[PDB]
Amino acid sequence: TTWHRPGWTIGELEAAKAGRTISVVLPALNEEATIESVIDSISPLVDGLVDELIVLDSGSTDDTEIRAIASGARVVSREQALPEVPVRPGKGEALWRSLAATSGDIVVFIDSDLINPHPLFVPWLVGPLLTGEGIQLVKSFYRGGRVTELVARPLLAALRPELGCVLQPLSGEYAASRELLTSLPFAPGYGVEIGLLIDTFDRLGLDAIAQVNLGVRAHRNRPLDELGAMSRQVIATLLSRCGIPDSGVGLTQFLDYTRHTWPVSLVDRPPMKVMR
Amino acid sequence: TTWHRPGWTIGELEAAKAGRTISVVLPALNEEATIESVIDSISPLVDGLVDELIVLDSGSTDDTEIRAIASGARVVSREQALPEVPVRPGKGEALWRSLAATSGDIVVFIDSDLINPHPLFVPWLVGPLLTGEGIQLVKSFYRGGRVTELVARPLLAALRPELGCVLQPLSGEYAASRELLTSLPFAPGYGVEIGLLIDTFDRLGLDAIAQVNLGVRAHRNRPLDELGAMSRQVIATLLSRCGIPDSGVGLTQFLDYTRHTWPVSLVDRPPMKVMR
Repeated sequence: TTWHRPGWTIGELEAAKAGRTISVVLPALNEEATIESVIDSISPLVDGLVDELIVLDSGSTDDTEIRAIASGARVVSREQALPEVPVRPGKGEALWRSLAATSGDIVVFIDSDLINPHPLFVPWLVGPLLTGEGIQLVKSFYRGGRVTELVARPLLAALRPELGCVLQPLSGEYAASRELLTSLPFAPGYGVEIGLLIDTFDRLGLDAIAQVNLGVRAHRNRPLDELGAMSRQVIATLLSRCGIPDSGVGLTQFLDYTRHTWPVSLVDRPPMKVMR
Repeated sequence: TTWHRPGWTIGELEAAKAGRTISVVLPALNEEATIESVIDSISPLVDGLVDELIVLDSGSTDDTEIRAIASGARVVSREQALPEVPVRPGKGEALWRSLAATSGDIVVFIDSDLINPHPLFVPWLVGPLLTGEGIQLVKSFYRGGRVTELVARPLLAALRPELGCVLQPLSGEYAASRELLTSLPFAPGYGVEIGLLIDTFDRLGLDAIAQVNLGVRAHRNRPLDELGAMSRQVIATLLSRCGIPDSGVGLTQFLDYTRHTWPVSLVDRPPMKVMR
């Protein structure tokens, strides 16, 4: 079920909640330039469609936290989200921890590096969960995605061709039921999105998954070497889901030449349910 | 064994041949703009260090063949290289066929899409084969390689971390013994380079492999979608070498949106030896 153009009104969607709550999480690591625009794009929904909004500050050392606070957002460190458990690096750790710092029946993730995101992102993502049947996960897609098109989609075609129809498997913008998310392990680092998608599919099949058009995403764009490490972790997570042993050996890069090895992790966090 | 700066003279290298011959192959599909510069970069070696030079025209429909002929090169179609066998599409087919159209003890491959290549490429590549011991394969590297850094090297780190030290595993510029090449299967399409590298390693280990610095490669650069299909075949070939089953399902791309599926092949050509 793919929406190329949503149309629900905020008021329709709110009516459709039927006692269900909605939390929104913005994970953030050093996004001082864009965080404020993102928070402002969503905060008008708070106390209405959105019951709760947090910024999960993931170790920022710039002005991310102060600017987020000044935009009226509740800011939660990785440590505060789950203080009994020492913090590991990477995005996946942050999202997993964010489940402990929220209580919505529905959880929405939005990356904090978006440049002026549309204020209907959140309504568009929750639409299928609210008005559909059996949808537990909603992915975004949009209109240059080097990792997505060179790494994730081609590996999916190779190893889970059934997910070939997912236009943006690595998309940082998505929503899901708490019941699903707290039932799934969380891959480390940049592996978290692909892991959630494959795990969701393996457990519930395609009928539990939707994808919605958010139009065009401005963000961006990153250095090649950081993409290398990201790809490595995506590969590691994807191979693991396909029953394939990963060496655990980090990508090395040669910058004569000097060498650098990036970390990779083969350790998922378990379902947040076990932490109950 | 890695050379960051070769220094053999053409005359030293020629002396070192010791009865061994050298063939050079330029595979070409629609490279009318660059082919002439490449042929000219190498033809001064002919009847000296290089005993034989061919262009393997791989179905070009531009002026590639006429311009190559006008540069004094022997041009060989896929059909002429091996006429008893119907032609399949893709680069790997062309290189495999080129073994039947050459007779050098040493074979050098140079892509025909290079912009003004250095005239010492060929001497630099054959150096380790000529003056080394046990080298059977020489890869080039150089000073943006999206597929190499996002797909091939990270998958190698995952599945053959021993080949992590190869800076340009997908490089189209390399040399090898006929004995090796005619003993190896040839992967289809864009899988051919990675297949030869992994097969070489699995059979002879690293000590049979060298890599040499050619400096800087200008070529280039391609549309994202063509890179998608290339990555898919590289993945398919690499998974196969690692004992991993590939779906055989082609990458689909969505250009509302229209869909296109690119071909992928799980069929290698066998060792050219069997064709004897």
